[PDB]
Amino acid sequence: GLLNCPIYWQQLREKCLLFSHTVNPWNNSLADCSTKESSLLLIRDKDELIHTQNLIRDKAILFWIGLNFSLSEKNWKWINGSFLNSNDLEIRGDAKENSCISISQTSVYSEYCSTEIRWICQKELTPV
Amino acid sequence: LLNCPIYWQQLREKCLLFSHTVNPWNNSLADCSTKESSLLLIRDKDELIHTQNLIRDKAILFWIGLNFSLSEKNWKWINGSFLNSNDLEIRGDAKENSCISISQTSVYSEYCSTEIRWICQKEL
Ligand SMILES: *[C@@H]1O[C@H](CO)[C@@H](O)[C@H](O)[C@H]1NC(C)=O
Ligand SMILES: *[C@@H]1O[C@H](CO)[C@@H](O)[C@H](O)[C@H]1NC(C)=O
Ligand SMILES: *[C@@H]1O[C@H](CO)[C@@H](O)[C@H](O)[C@H]1NC(C)=O
Ligand SMILES: *[C@@H]1O[C@H](CO)[C@@H](O)[C@H](O)[C@H]1NC(C)=O
Repeated sequence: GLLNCPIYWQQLREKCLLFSHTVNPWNNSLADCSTKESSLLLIRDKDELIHTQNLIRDKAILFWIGLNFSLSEKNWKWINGSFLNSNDLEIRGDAKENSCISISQTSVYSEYCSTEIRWICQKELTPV
Repeated sequence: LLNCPIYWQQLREKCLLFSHTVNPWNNSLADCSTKESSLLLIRDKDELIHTQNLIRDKAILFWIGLNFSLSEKNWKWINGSFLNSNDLEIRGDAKENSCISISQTSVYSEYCSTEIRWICQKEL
């Protein structure tokens, strides 16, 4: 209505973001975003990573993003079907079966996909 | 001027997109999420019937937003709720690695790896 993003979402440049208040494994986080007619967070570059991190106050909290390990292809792939195409995220940890990517205020971590953490959904105001 | 994005079909209070390509169920969910949309949710027999009327080819199956949860041993929607109903009259087995699809006439359990078309929705 009034603002570009709906109630409870936060605008950050060309995206509306929803930071969850509950926890889920990665696959349930994806389901949640879909239910809310949104995507798990896709991070275009380092600059976007840093601006998103600058919204987070609590330095200890992890959030799933829309990237996980494809075992058959042995690399990180976004839910839009693309391979990770740069090192802008400086992922910390192992690239192995049943791993998924999370972010905190300061870092980006590989975590087992069964781990129960918060998640970030996006709606694009100006898609590519 | 109409209620839905270009290529989406209005049905009652939803906009639906019927894929033309195929995918296993997990990729289908990822596709809908990428399109800022949900895999199809069906509330009851009347919404099933009306959606099925949009499918004009008898062979073709379409994934919806319903699969078999292994931990819970029951059918669960992607919105978190259990099916907890027999309205859809599911044909086939309720077992690990099974997902739900729809045809023009029926509702089928299929292996989640099966590559078929899928239906995404946006609520009006
Ligand atoms: C998928 O998202 C990633 C991260 O934003 C981006 O690098 C990539 O180009 C996108 N792929 C497509 C097909 O849009
Ligand atoms: C990785 O994400 C893709 C969707 O892009 C999906 O095919 C699969 O469920 C995910 N794998 C795991 C182990 O979470
Ligand atoms: C999940 O969607 C299904 C099918 O439309 C419906 O039965 C159920 O009420 C939904 N759950 C919630 C909380 O809306
Ligand atoms: C079933 O869907 C749920 C999301 O609601 C997800 O936890 C899981 O990835 C799916 N399982 C299979 C085998 O596709």
